[PDB]
Amino acid sequence: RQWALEDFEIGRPLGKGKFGNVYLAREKQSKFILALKVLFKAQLEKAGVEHQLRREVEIQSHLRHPNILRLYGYFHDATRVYLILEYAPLGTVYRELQKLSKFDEQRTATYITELANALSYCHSKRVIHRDIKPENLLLGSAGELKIADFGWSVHAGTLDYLPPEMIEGRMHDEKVDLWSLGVLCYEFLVGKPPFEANTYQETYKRISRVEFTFPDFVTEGARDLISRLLKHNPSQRPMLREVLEHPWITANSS
Ligand SMILES: CC(=O)NC[C@@H]1CCN(c2c(Cl)cnc3[nH]c(-c4cn(C)nc4C)nc23)C1
Repeated sequence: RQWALEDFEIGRPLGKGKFGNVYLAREKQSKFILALKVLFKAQLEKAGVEHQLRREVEIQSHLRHPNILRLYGYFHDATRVYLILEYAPLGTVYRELQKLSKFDEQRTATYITELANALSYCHSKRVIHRDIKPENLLLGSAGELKIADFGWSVHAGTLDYLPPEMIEGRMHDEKVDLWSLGVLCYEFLVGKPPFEANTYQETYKRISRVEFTFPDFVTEGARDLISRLLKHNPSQRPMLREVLEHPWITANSS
């Protein structure tokens, strides 16, 4: 199905980035509500990201899972490239995080469960996300989690969510998402990433040395899971099944 801009009525902007803006939109005939990502070919070309975008589309349009944001298709005109995406009605976990400041163990463990399932699927098709962060986590009509960017994803910057093996330029596989999963679990419970610093160069040393601390209110069950996920040695990180059956997950998820 080849598309065109004239098929859509454009609504409010949902996000304004440098690559481009994403708007609420409605296809005219079906009256289908969706999200339309508008990128500038010029702004694209001048950065040479024209490659992985094609890889982003190629990968995302093939993935079908309830916890992964769906890509319906795309098209381009004379001057722009448009990405037609599933619309997540409840916004980002990011905004949810800065409203509620922190999450309870129930909401946290539920997000981790949904995330692990989405990743397990992604890993089954040997796709790693690499850029798993709260602003890439969207929420569905039931408040379910939906992973939602793949513009820096491939087959097997901002340091906060990256693993030591990735920042130290080394070799990396599916185990990098397990690290990110731990960073998120911490952030969900605490309100900020475990390795947050005021400089890039300092966040680098925190990650490279695995230097994080727990505030008093983090329970042992959560401290244990996080400590298992945040291992410098990728091989020592738990499999997704082991995360899904962790006592603290089992006790608090839904
Ligand atoms: C920082 C930031 O905005 N990140 C999100 C990107 C922008 C829109 N994106 C969306 C995409 Cl790609 C799809 N659906 C969305 N729904 C929303 C939204 C935001 N609010 C406050 N309420 C709703 C509903 N956003 C999107 C991705």
